[PDB]
Amino acid sequence: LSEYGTFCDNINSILDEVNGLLDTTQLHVADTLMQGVTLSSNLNTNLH
Amino acid sequence: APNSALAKIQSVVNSNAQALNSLLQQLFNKFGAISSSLQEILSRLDPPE
Repeated sequence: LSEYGTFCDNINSILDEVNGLLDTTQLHVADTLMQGVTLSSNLNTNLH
Repeated sequence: APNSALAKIQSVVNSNAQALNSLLQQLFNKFGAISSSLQEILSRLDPPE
């Protein structure tokens, strides 16, 4: 497998880039959900 | 300062440079052959192998 030396590093790099892209996308989605959200401290979901 | 926009631009450039370096490095892989150099193949062996 070392005679194909670049191969497993390339696959690992591509998968790592894909997974980091998924993580960045999840962070962006969470930021969009939480963007500009202001809630009161008095807010109690068990009663309201 | 280490801001995200310049990081993104340099990431574009560095990703391109890494992809080209990786493609160039594929010329020095052997893929199971006795050598990665076609000169070595054509000098060390007669045509059938």
